[PDB]
Amino acid sequence: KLHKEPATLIKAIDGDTLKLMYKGQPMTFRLLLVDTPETKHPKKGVEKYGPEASAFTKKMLENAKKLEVEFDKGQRTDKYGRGLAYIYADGKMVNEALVRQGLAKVAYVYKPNNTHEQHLRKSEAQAKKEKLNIWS
Repeated sequence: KLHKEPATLIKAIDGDTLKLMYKGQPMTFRLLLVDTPETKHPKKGVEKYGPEASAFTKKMLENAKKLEVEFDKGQRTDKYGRGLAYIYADGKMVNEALVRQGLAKVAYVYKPNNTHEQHLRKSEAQAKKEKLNIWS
């Protein structure tokens, strides 16, 4: 069973990557299972809805009473040293909220880090039925 642990916002970097204070140390975190559009593409630059996803994550985190991190069952860090987790803002999962608003796609899934995959796919299917942002 996954467990939530408290964390403190240091800095939101973009739609799906953030800097948090976690167990006394600053760490970069990457949101599990979702891809938001990039604002820092060396390539494209700012992709479409990149700034939008970015403002959403930022506001949601910055306005929360409480932030919590939830590690999945698999690897907790990627090859870049980023924590891989589900982030909660006052009990609401940031990763689902982004997908529900059409501001992110569900990622390519890598077991066994896939516990909330179906939940997220359900939210993505609704944002697509409602044609929000990305799906519009």
